[PDB]
Amino acid sequence: NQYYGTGRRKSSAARVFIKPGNGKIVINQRSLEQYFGRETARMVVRQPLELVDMVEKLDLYITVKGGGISGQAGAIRHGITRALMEYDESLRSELRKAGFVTRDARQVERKKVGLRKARRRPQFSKR
Amino acid sequence: PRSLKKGPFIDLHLLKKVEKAVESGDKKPLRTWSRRSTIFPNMIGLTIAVHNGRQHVPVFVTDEMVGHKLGEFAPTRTYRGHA
Amino acid sequence: AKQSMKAREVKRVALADKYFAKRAELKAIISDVNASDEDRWNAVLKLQTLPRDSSPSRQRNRCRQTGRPHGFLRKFGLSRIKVREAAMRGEIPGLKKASW
Amino acid sequence: QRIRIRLKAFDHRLIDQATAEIVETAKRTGAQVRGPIPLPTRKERFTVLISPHVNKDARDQYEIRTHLRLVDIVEPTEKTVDALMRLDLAAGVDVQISL
Amino acid sequence: ARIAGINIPDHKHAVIALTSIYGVGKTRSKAILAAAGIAEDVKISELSEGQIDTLRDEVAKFVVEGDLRREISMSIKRLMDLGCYRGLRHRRGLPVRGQRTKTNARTRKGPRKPI
Amino acid sequence: GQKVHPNGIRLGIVKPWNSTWFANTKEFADNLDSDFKVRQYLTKELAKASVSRIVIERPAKSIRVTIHTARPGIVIGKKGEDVEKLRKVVADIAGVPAQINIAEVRKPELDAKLVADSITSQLERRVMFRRAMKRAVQNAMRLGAKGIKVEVSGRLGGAEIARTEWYREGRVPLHTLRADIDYNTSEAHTTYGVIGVKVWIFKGEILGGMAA
Amino acid sequence: PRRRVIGQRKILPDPKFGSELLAKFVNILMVDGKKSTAESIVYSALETLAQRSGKSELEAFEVALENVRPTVEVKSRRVGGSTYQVPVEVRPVRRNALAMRWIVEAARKRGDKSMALRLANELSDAAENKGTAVKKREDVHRMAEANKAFAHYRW
RNA sequence: GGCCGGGAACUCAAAGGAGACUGCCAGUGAUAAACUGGAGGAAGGUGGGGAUGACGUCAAGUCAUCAUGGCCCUUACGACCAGGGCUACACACGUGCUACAAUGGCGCAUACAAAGAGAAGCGACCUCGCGAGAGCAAGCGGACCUCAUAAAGUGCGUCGUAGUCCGGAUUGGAGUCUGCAACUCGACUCCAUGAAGUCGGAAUCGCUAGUAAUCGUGGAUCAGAAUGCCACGGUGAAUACGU
RNA sequence: AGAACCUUACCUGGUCUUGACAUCCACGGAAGUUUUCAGAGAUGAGAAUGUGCCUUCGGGAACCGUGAGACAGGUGCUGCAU
Ligand SMILES: [K+]
Ligand SMILES: [Mg+2]
Ligand SMILES: [Mg+2]
Ligand SMILES: [Mg+2]
Ligand SMILES: [Mg+2]
Ligand SMILES: [Mg+2]
Ligand SMILES: [Mg+2]
Ligand SMILES: [Mg+2]
Ligand SMILES: [Mg+2]
Ligand SMILES: [Mg+2]
Ligand SMILES: [Mg+2]
Ligand SMILES: [Mg+2]
Ligand SMILES: [Mg+2]
Repeated sequence: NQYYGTGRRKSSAARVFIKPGNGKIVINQRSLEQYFGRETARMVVRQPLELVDMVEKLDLYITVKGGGISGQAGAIRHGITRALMEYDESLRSELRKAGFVTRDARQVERKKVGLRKARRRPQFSKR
Repeated sequence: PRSLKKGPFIDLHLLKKVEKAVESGDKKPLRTWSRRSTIFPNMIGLTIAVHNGRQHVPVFVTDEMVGHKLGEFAPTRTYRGHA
Repeated sequence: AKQSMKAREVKRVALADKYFAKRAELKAIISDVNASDEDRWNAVLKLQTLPRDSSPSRQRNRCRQTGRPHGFLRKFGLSRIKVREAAMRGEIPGLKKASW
Repeated sequence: QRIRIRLKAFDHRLIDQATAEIVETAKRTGAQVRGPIPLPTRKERFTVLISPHVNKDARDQYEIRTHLRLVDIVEPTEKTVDALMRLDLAAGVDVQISL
Repeated sequence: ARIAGINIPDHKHAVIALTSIYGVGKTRSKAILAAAGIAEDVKISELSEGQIDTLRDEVAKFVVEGDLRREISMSIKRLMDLGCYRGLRHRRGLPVRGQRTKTNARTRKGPRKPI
Repeated sequence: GQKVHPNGIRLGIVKPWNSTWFANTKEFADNLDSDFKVRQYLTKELAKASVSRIVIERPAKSIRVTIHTARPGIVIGKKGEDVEKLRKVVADIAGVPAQINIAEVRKPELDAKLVADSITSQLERRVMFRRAMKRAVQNAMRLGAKGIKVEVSGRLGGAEIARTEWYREGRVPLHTLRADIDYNTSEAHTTYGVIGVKVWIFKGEILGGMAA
Repeated sequence: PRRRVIGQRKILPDPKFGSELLAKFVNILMVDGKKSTAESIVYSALETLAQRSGKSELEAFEVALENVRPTVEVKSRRVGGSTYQVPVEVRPVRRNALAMRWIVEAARKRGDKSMALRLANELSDAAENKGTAVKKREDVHRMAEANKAFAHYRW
């Protein structure tokens, strides 16, 4: 059946459905090369299907929302990793040693009082 | 500048006082505080003593001032160099 | 602020509420593109003769406890100092110190 | 036709009390409801200078959280509507009924 | 090429080549090229003398170069001779359109004059 | 340095609000001005009646004012003839039907508004400030308070240089947000100027949160 | 710094060659967070370099890195009323870092048309053992071989 | 066209819980506290960030938020009005913004946000205007409608190292909007103008990771008037041997 | 957390003196509305219109104006009295 994963990265959420199939990848009613023009974003999408050596063995149906290009691609990678763990569950050790089971908890630090940015203090003059 | 769909602006007290002046041939200066009023072609030939903050500067109206406010010819700030 | 300044703000609010409707229709027939030019012109003259303090643009939002013309908030009707004081005393419902 | 009740409050606990009270009322009387949907709460933030003079980097950050809960009644019988606007809800709760 | 009274740079594309006229910028040049029916990417050196002639002929309805310098001088001279606020700012070399002179009036006032 | 207000930092944790109505943006400033007006009137009217907190609720086309006081007998009056006239003046000041409920505090030496008000009235009646602060502190520690701090500031005893003096017994854990610290303040208007009184009373930590 | 020890941040190998070395070189060349345009600059420069050199991209980039990589740098130390430049052997990760920053700074100081052409010329000159980055290595090694006595004593 | 019947799985929303405690394991230690490493786990040792500021110091700031002792004025130091000033300008400094360009300028096409606001308000769609904007007017007190097709990016083309197709100051003319009123002294638009500037002396500032750098977006104040402030996402580094 | 007027505390000039903002006393008018002239406006002189609510049959409440003095007012000074 359809093995499901949720991935999240920054502001992006990715719903990933895994079906044993030919090797198709569809993200938001578009292919991987149509949706992600960034070749490093395509690389991190194909990253969990490289150590498992199942690049052309599953059909990937992905709906993603929020965030930008690399955030969406990282959320898609986390969703592929989760759904692969739902589908097999022995890939847990290899995906953990690669570091894809971990949700990257790095969010945008808030803009604070008295700083121009999250940490950027304005220019200081003793006199 | 003010929109053309709303016309030009002139203060009534001045408009009525310059209609009276151009009707009676008044040659005394038109004393006013209304620096925001646009010069119309019926002030031509009259002198208008427009306020600037502390005295009324008299400006004689020529053909070239039509479409300008009264306050452009009364300088408010006094400056005579620094050193 | 001064009692004279609070009285000025009250008188401007009262004059705006008194002359709100006729200035609105005066501005409507000034900005109407189908109106005649003499009508628009006489309406400009009538807007001029209408009192200046009756114009809603002349109101300065003051704190309703002190009269402060700076640091206003429209939600609480108060200056920032009285907003902080009433927020700490808990007289403003739902307002607490935020962190995220 | 259907009864739409929107519930607004500053605190979530008494708005849960009010929404549980009206769904019990409409489940006690002859009607059925469509569970209370928790709709996104509005966090209106304020930043206020805390010094009476100068000190611009000294500020308090305030927030009002306006919780909203929506409850549906798909079949308004002749007594549940009268019980709805006869029911007494909490003091800091706004209840809007649309027909 | 010699359009109006000055020399147009031959090595550049028509649009920019035409912007080299006092009175013609980018959109006025575009309008000139679009009314002449010549691409803006073609170099002026790679187009015929009839195209040069009609480029001259429809540059000629835009008051430009020395006539525009005469009109601009006449407007500024009318302000200065009239003696309004804009006239006194033009006479004293100060900013005319309400900018600050406590700092940063350097374009109108020239380089810095130490006391 | 400067300390945060211990009631405002605990609002929504262990301390409830003094105003519990809902309004939109359209009615918020009007409701806050009405609440300020009725609280100012009730404070000026019952300055001699030992009022600690005036809680205002505004339900649908009504206002309910709960007066937590230490002397509800003189607050209510003879056959409630006074609280009826209070309800009348509160109604024609808020501009809406009013109901006034009277809550009685049982320990007036454990509520920080009444303690600071008693210290202020003693300072206007020219008792020694050390004696007033030590009495208030000893009354609270004897009647149960898990702690009290009393701070009194500004021209103490008519001195030309203002001082801040404070006494504290027991725990006053001001950084513990779950700690039920009741804090209030008063101002004595003496002939040498204003003397500010701050009172913190710790009544034990609250486990459970706002539901308790 | 003083107390804490820094864990190493994982960088992703580049998508064309799988090289963390070229990933660092992109990031070193990156500006204002534009890694795409940075990757396009290194990819076009590596393509023209590889066409020009003959061997592969990672072999020619590695032989350029072996020609700017320093082995000894001079640290500044104040001894009394004078300064000693004291020679110190450097770690391999700093060798790579210093080499890639000197390549990026030399190709930024060059005067070709595009950054990819500047970088390709700098990598070709580095493979041919000349240019600004190799001269910076020779100046650093000249200062170290001049002041080797100070390091001698320091040990 | 989630467009429709539908479904409650998913995203998400907002309530309640669970989870992280040096809890387990192995070394070091003084049979201790604790340290280091490992497993498991989404997160590991304070997981990240905020709120939270001890006794006191500087007779620090505020009598112009407010309150207040004292002093001073009371046909004036109080009050009202019109106009002006707070916007001046030989100069000096602080804090920003935009640049000096090719990691870019421009033109066409196209992808991906997060937070927020709205009734004397946000104002679609259609028509007109080169544009600012105008007319008609739907929806929305809002997970609905509107503000509001995000930009950097990507793809194609062009410019070819020049004070330039860089830059956008200044100025002339023509306008739009708001407001009684845009001269002093508003913002914006169009057309023309096209200033300095080619990376900055001594010196000096910020920042250890989703940070710096940059790229847009929203809010308060507000009739109008942000390069300021407050907040929000997108891309996203380098470096820390060491005291 | 936003000076074109307003804000505004400053200047010039024109104006008011129990006062712009209150409470208290006495007298007279319900308030409110429309409109003319002069003045830069403040303001002053008018014209026309309206006479409402509750008692009680004597007057009240709201509001306006006049007159007197208790005062009102002060973003005036001292943050080194607070
Ligand atoms: K103080
Ligand atoms: Mg950011
Ligand atoms: Mg204003
Ligand atoms: Mg571990
Ligand atoms: Mg703590
Ligand atoms: Mg001092
Ligand atoms: Mg004035
Ligand atoms: Mg290009
Ligand atoms: Mg340009
Ligand atoms: Mg909303
Ligand atoms: Mg130059
Ligand atoms: Mg002013
Ligand atoms: Mg002090």
